[PDB]
Amino acid sequence: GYIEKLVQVNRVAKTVKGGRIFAFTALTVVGDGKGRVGFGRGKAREVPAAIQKAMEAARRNMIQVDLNGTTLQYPTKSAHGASKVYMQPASEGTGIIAGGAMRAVLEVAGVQNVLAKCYGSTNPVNVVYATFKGLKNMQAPEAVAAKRGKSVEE
Amino acid sequence: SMQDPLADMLTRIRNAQMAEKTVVSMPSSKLKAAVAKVLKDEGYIADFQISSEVKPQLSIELKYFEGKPVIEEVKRISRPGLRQYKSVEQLPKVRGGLGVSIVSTNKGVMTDRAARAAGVGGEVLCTVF
Amino acid sequence: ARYIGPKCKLSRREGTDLFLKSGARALDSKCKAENVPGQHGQRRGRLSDYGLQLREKQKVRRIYGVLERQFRGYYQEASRRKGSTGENLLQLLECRLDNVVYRMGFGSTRSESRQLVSHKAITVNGQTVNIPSYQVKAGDVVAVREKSKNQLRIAQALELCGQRGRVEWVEVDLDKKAGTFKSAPARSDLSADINENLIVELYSK
Amino acid sequence: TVRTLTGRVVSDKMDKTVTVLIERRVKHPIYGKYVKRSTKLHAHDESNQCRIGDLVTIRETRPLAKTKAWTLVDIVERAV
Amino acid sequence: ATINQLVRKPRKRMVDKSDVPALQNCPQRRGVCTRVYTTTPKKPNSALRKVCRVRLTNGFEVSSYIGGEGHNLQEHSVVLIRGGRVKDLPGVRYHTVRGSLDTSGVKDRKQGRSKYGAKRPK
RNA sequence: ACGAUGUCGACUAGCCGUUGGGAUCGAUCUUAGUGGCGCAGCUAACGCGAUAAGUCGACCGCCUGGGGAGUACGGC
RNA sequence: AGAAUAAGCACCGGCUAACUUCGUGCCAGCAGCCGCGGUAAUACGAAGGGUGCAAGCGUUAAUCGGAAUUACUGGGCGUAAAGCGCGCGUAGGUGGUUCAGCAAGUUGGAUGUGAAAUCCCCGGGCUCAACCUGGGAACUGCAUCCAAAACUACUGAGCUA
RNA sequence: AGUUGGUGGGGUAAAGGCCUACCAAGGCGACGAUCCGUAACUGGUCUGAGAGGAUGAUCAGUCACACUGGAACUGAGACAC
Ligand SMILES: [Mg+2]
Ligand SMILES: [Mg+2]
Ligand SMILES: [Mg+2]
Ligand SMILES: [Mg+2]
Ligand SMILES: [Mg+2]
Ligand SMILES: [Mg+2]
Ligand SMILES: [Mg+2]
Ligand SMILES: [Mg+2]
Ligand SMILES: [Mg+2]
Ligand SMILES: [Mg+2]
Ligand SMILES: [Mg+2]
Ligand SMILES: [Mg+2]
Ligand SMILES: [Mg+2]
Ligand SMILES: [Mg+2]
Ligand SMILES: [Mg+2]
Ligand SMILES: [Mg+2]
Ligand SMILES: [Mg+2]
Ligand SMILES: [Mg+2]
Ligand SMILES: [Mg+2]
Ligand SMILES: [Mg+2]
Ligand SMILES: [Mg+2]
Ligand SMILES: [Mg+2]
Ligand SMILES: [Mg+2]
Ligand SMILES: [Mg+2]
Ligand SMILES: [Mg+2]
Ligand SMILES: [Mg+2]
Ligand SMILES: [Mg+2]
Ligand SMILES: [Mg+2]
Ligand SMILES: [Mg+2]
Ligand SMILES: [Mg+2]
Ligand SMILES: [Mg+2]
Ligand SMILES: [Mg+2]
Ligand SMILES: [Mg+2]
Ligand SMILES: [Mg+2]
Ligand SMILES: [Mg+2]
Ligand SMILES: [Mg+2]
Ligand SMILES: [Mg+2]
Ligand SMILES: [Mg+2]
Ligand SMILES: [Mg+2]
Ligand SMILES: [Mg+2]
Ligand SMILES: [Mg+2]
Ligand SMILES: [Mg+2]
Ligand SMILES: [Mg+2]
Ligand SMILES: [Mg+2]
Ligand SMILES: [Mg+2]
Ligand SMILES: [Mg+2]
Ligand SMILES: [Mg+2]
Ligand SMILES: [Mg+2]
Ligand SMILES: [Mg+2]
Ligand SMILES: [Mg+2]
Ligand SMILES: [Mg+2]
Ligand SMILES: [Mg+2]
Ligand SMILES: [Mg+2]
Ligand SMILES: [Mg+2]
Ligand SMILES: [Mg+2]
Ligand SMILES: [Mg+2]
Ligand SMILES: [Mg+2]
Ligand SMILES: [Mg+2]
Ligand SMILES: [Mg+2]
Ligand SMILES: [Mg+2]
Ligand SMILES: [Mg+2]
Ligand SMILES: [Mg+2]
Ligand SMILES: [Mg+2]
Ligand SMILES: [Mg+2]
Ligand SMILES: [Mg+2]
Ligand SMILES: [Mg+2]
Ligand SMILES: [Mg+2]
Ligand SMILES: [Mg+2]
Ligand SMILES: [Mg+2]
Ligand SMILES: [Mg+2]
Ligand SMILES: [Mg+2]
Ligand SMILES: [Mg+2]
Ligand SMILES: [Mg+2]
Ligand SMILES: [Mg+2]
Ligand SMILES: [Mg+2]
Ligand SMILES: [Mg+2]
Ligand SMILES: [Mg+2]
Ligand SMILES: [Mg+2]
Ligand SMILES: [Mg+2]
Ligand SMILES: [Mg+2]
Ligand SMILES: [Mg+2]
Ligand SMILES: [Mg+2]
Ligand SMILES: [Mg+2]
Ligand SMILES: [Mg+2]
Ligand SMILES: [Mg+2]
Repeated sequence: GYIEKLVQVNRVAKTVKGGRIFAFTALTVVGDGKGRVGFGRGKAREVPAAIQKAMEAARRNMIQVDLNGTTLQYPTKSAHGASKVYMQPASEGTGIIAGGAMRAVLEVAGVQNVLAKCYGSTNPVNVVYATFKGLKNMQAPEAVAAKRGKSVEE
Repeated sequence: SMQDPLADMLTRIRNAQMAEKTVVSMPSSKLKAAVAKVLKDEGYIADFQISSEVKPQLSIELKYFEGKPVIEEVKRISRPGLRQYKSVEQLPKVRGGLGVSIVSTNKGVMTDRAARAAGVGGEVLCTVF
Repeated sequence: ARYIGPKCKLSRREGTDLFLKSGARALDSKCKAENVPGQHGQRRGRLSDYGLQLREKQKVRRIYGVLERQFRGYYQEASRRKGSTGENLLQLLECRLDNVVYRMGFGSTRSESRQLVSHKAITVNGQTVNIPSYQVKAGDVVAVREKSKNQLRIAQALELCGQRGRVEWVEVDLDKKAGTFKSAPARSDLSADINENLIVELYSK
Repeated sequence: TVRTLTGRVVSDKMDKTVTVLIERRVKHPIYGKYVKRSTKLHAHDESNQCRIGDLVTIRETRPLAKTKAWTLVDIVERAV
Repeated sequence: ATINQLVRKPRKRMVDKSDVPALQNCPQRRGVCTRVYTTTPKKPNSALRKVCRVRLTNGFEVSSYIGGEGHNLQEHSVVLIRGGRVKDLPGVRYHTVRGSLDTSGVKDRKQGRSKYGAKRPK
């Protein structure tokens, strides 16, 4: 898909005999607004080159999510590193109640009512890791219902 | 010192499910038997058998379906240190109904869905999804 | 209070039409509406998410001429209601008496309709109402006082409402200058570029 | 009819009156764990037929002395 | 902490002490200037800061900072003080309100002249 | 006073030693200790990994920014 | 009768919407936190421009939130704060496995009470609103009776991991 | 140490160590007595997604007080704004 969003641009440095060498890191998310989504990281010596590399990396390794009509299936709670993430479905009139990496990830993924919240560190890359770990494990019915028939598991 | 046998049962099931095993054997009791039966009716295990001879052994055969185990998150709720009880209106939902929570009521050990069907609350034993 | 002053600065700042003149001649050939107002007009200057939310909310406010406290009241009452507060906000803002009078076509601009309402020239159900906030209920028959129906402004604005695009949710009788407000318009009928989700995001913070 | 209470005799050294301990379980208001509270009541025993350890039942009546407003109706278990 | 441990001893809220012990829960308080002097800021800054030592109606004695370019405070001047700490000056926790009782506010000020007690130029 | 790692109990791939003791036919198995690697899993990372810092239970002790200070006063 | 009688306050380096000139040169000063000022200062003081509110606008004081930063919901203790030097043991907390009973905990139901006002829903009046007002819902509690017996507690008899 | 219980009697509109004379040595307490500091309580109010946290202006219910310390009289009712 093609929906580009830029999350964070940071400037890092390494020390050499002579002084400091600077570089730029960029984090981006891509998706089609209907279930495909992925993130990418890039590094370069200029901001546009890093952004381009991040877009190219993010356009690969895109995954498919299972969403129940512009909203999640069930309340979920994921984590990565020291970051914890909580999301839960909301009514249609609700917006996206989230901040930073949450908002970009969920808006690009195609959901509109997510009402999320994060605990622990708010490092954007770890937050994105945690959010995709949570979203990639959305089961949806007819798959958790592989044990037996349908309309009895619910 | 095994002050909770049900937690031991669930821990055994989870540990040997993670280790890609096929059968779990444990000491049995008339509560673990009811829990095993209610899991069997929910398709979370293959079968369970109770041995004879004074010291019965309960054995359970697991399921895998795909490359990932069928039971991915099983957790005890009411422990001997807390003893949580809930009413009909307050029966917890796991994964918004996509899972099951085992409830012990005066009508026996059943699922939360059957608990509202009979309109009887009780003690929340564990949640499986 | 009320905003009194230049009205083409607001259009330039928001970057859109934002109807504030009579619309007789045009909008482009009065204010060169492609530069932000002030000394630094030519700079583009992209803006953050908070800036976007603020611009959207200010754009909506500047179109109906409502101040901040009354906008807070409208938002609170819309959130208290049922069914997607985002569109309930526009549902509420379209039922104002001055806005209704403007839609019926007795005023050139929103400010002119507001002055018609305030100066005791509009009767809602056959009695005078001079509050430019009176929520008009569906089925109300707005009219003009018989002592003021021959004002040149109403007749002059009638043809301007004649060529602006049919609202198709109010009716008017021109001989008696009396119309009926059938129902509040649906979200589709309004301009589908006012993205109210930005407003909801801004206020839920 | 009439509401009663049941407890265990813990002191009988007074004349024509006994001390009875009553146990109850109360849920902690915030932490939700059931904890044991106790009450010590003074009951009127006219004929001195109660011993330490006896499981008895009592009922509430008018005050008979300061801090004495209960009288026992039956002995349901006798101390060994 | 376990549930039983918490039953035996529940969790305690800490209390946050105010940074303005004088003027006990008061917006402003008046006092008398026992002396007006001038002092020097902390390391990274270099300046010559105007400060007045004030004895309050509480009986407290504190130090207040005088804002603006000029002032007319001297001995035995009745002043009003408000909260607010000056980062560079050690031990200065209060501000002197300009233009309230005896301070008269700054003159020839025309931008933001409500924090300095200056009338509209008109 | 240190494994800078509370006690008790139950589960979870393997390989190489070593101290006591058993069995079956130098080999195989099984206990109670004491060491070296290592799959999952865990951890911020280092690293831990049947002698867990993994999956769980029961009870107890302790922490809540750095200094002032494990100091002052009081008790023992 | 006439447009006549009726706009101000804060801010513009980042957090945070809004930028350039002129003075001054570690001074004068600013400042919620990072911090600005030593000769081209978008941070001091003015002027032009702009941004927020608006009969108000700012500052100070105070409470909760954000703070999952006392963590029941919902945190930790190898090295960041944090396992008592080590045992034994009292009060307390917790309890392997079968029957049978009891109904304290548990669950369901009925009845009484839980003042009015307030908060919430549907309405009715003041030209609107604030405001007033009808009915309902709620008041998550307590008490007494009836029923159930899976689990915990209590009682009797067992079993050997 | 009237401290805790019993008996006889007194006293009150009324139960009662409320009071009195004898008899006994009891009663309360780590489920925090006693002591020290602080404070009228509630319906409610403000914050918070909730659980909680803070708090008792205005309105309503109860309590206590009427320059300070005591006491009773009259009265259906007062220890009397
Ligand atoms: Mg070299
Ligand atoms: Mg590099
Ligand atoms: Mg974490
Ligand atoms: Mg962790
Ligand atoms: Mg943190
Ligand atoms: Mg106003
Ligand atoms: Mg008495
Ligand atoms: Mg301050
Ligand atoms: Mg040693
Ligand atoms: Mg140590
Ligand atoms: Mg340490
Ligand atoms: Mg130890
Ligand atoms: Mg251990
Ligand atoms: Mg031992
Ligand atoms: Mg052990
Ligand atoms: Mg062990
Ligand atoms: Mg290793
Ligand atoms: Mg660790
Ligand atoms: Mg760590
Ligand atoms: Mg536990
Ligand atoms: Mg425990
Ligand atoms: Mg434990
Ligand atoms: Mg400290
Ligand atoms: Mg400190
Ligand atoms: Mg300190
Ligand atoms: Mg010492
Ligand atoms: Mg000291
Ligand atoms: Mg000492
Ligand atoms: Mg900006
Ligand atoms: Mg300034
Ligand atoms: Mg200059
Ligand atoms: Mg600034
Ligand atoms: Mg300036
Ligand atoms: Mg001010
Ligand atoms: Mg303040
Ligand atoms: Mg404060
Ligand atoms: Mg404050
Ligand atoms: Mg908190
Ligand atoms: Mg704070
Ligand atoms: Mg939080
Ligand atoms: Mg906890
Ligand atoms: Mg922590
Ligand atoms: Mg521990
Ligand atoms: Mg250290
Ligand atoms: Mg220790
Ligand atoms: Mg140790
Ligand atoms: Mg020790
Ligand atoms: Mg000890
Ligand atoms: Mg010891
Ligand atoms: Mg030591
Ligand atoms: Mg011991
Ligand atoms: Mg014991
Ligand atoms: Mg048992
Ligand atoms: Mg026990
Ligand atoms: Mg039984
Ligand atoms: Mg009940
Ligand atoms: Mg009520
Ligand atoms: Mg009305
Ligand atoms: Mg029965
Ligand atoms: Mg005597
Ligand atoms: Mg007597
Ligand atoms: Mg008598
Ligand atoms: Mg007597
Ligand atoms: Mg005490
Ligand atoms: Mg007081
Ligand atoms: Mg919270
Ligand atoms: Mg609350
Ligand atoms: Mg609220
Ligand atoms: Mg209080
Ligand atoms: Mg008062
Ligand atoms: Mg009253
Ligand atoms: Mg009362
Ligand atoms: Mg009263
Ligand atoms: Mg009373
Ligand atoms: Mg009184
Ligand atoms: Mg008086
Ligand atoms: Mg007086
Ligand atoms: Mg007196
Ligand atoms: Mg007298
Ligand atoms: Mg007399
Ligand atoms: Mg009398
Ligand atoms: Mg009185
Ligand atoms: Mg009187
Ligand atoms: Mg009096
Ligand atoms: Mg009175």
